Amino acid sequence: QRIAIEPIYDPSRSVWFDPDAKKYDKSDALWAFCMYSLSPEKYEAEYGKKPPTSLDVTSMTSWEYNWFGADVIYIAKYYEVRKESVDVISYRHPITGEIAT
Amino acid sequence: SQIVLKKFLPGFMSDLVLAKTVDRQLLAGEINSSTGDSVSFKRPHQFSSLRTPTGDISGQNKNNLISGKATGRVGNYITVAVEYQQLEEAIKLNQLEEILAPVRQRIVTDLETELAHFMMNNGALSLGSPNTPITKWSDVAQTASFLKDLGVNEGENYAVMDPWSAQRLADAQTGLHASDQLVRTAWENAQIPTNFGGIRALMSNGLASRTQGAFGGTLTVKTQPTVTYNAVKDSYQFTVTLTGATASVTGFLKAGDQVKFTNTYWLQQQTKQALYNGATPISFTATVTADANSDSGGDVTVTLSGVPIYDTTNPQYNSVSRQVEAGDAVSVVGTASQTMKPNLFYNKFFCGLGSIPLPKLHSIDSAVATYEGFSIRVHKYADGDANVQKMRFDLLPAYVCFNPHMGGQFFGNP
Amino acid sequence: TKLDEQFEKYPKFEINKVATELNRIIAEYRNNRITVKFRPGDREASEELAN
Amino acid sequence: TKLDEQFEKYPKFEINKVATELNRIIAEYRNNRITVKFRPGDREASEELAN
Repeated sequence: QRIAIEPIYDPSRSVWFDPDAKKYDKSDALWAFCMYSLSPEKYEAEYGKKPPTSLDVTSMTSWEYNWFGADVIYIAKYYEVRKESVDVISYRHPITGEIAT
Repeated sequence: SQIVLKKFLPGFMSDLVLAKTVDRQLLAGEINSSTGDSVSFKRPHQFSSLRTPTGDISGQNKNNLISGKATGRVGNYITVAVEYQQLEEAIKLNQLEEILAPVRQRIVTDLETELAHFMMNNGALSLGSPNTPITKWSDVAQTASFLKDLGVNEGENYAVMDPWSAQRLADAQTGLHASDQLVRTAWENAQIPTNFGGIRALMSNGLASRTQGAFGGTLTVKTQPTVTYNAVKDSYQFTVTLTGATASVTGFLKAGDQVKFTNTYWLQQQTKQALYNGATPISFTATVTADANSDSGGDVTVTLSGVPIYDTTNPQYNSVSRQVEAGDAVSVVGTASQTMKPNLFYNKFFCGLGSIPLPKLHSIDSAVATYEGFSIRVHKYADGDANVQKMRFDLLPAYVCFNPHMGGQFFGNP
Repeated sequence: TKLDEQFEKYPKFEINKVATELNRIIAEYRNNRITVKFRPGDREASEELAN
Repeated sequence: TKLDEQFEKYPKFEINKVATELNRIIAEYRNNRITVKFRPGDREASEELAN
């Protein structure tokens, strides 16, 4: 497993935060959205071909811009933060350190 | 009254349930430039058996192999066009976006209205008297019971009803005796649950309506039709002639009317045994496809959907206890010329739906608009030199009916 | 104005020239940030307390 | 305008003069890129952890 750093293209029309967050880094946010465009061929490559494609609507762009390609499908990633109950097991083997939760 | 705001006032909208229920999987990218304007699917096979003390099958005819077809075709164009003076349009409406919002919903609404019309025109099954509305719990569970009795298992079964009917069902649910969650939900939100009576219930306000069409007299069949499997292995449609009608009436039977044959009963398709509705056997019914008039002498010839197959050389394909023959008595459900909004119940594999992508027109700027999974091709051109800009929206759907015996109309009964 | 039975509005161009000195002051602050510091007293253990 | 029964359009010449300072700022950033650095604390083994 590895940690990766990836770019986000068109942030102004892709990233939407919880309206209740007011800090610069959006630390006090509970959910967020991140769109990216996709093609029907790649939409069929992953997921499944059986269900037709339904895309998100924003009515944001085409504001003074010519459009010709209707082969874009808008998919978004949804992030949530939850407070959940988890059981921690404390292995207290004395050999090579004892306290280990 | 010189200052006018940018924000357009809100309007009225319909609801979309028909497109989300029908099968859009089998018919998807199948009508291409190579196939043509129609494509066909296969049909399942059925077999019969011989019982003898010793298995001498020497002279008895062996099962013959007959293959069926189910064709889907393309419809007309869903076209909406406007013309205007572009300088007057650009007075306070820039980017030509004010028109985009209320046009895609119009296109989708017309598409689904035609889809509902096709569904109610090609459905076969009928339940209850048209006059009586839906009030109680049994009026919904009857459809599920009938579908289970017919034998359809693979696939999901759906039922659609108008807004007022749901209120009545929720009001009835508020009178329950032991379910706390159901009572509280019906009291607060007035929302009926997902599975109601074993069938997935849905509500919709935008639902097509039909008019009965004047008829009268004791109708009866005049000539024995041809209901062998060879005749109806490609369309599941048959043409029959009637007598005893009124002298000369135009529009004697409208599209969507149900013609019921009294003495011919439904059969459980696998076991080939007659159907008993607890107290009375269920009669065979069919739906008029196109409008028909009556000529002098009271002779009406009509085309019906749903065929009473009683082939005598291929018994394995029968679906009716006895053959329809001359002199039999028929009846038409409903009142003379009343208007009602029918309620639809159907299986997943009853009707299909698809759309044909349209190429960009040469030397003309265009764009593609998407709404609820449908693609709209819009074109702009400047024909006429009188400051006459023109815009048009296009969409081309495709319909198919697999088997008429898994859908139709239903009402409440007393 | 009405302007022959219409409501054409006056052109209202904006050329913001008052934000340059404000930006300069903000950058001056952000270049040299200041914080709280505790000074010791004349005691045997005030230095460790301040630290 | 119509212009004697035609639709000749207005000439619209574009002389982009606002991108110079934006390009200068972008080049200023790309000449000196910055990243994340971890500073050690006052412990016996904080240096190795930071490294």
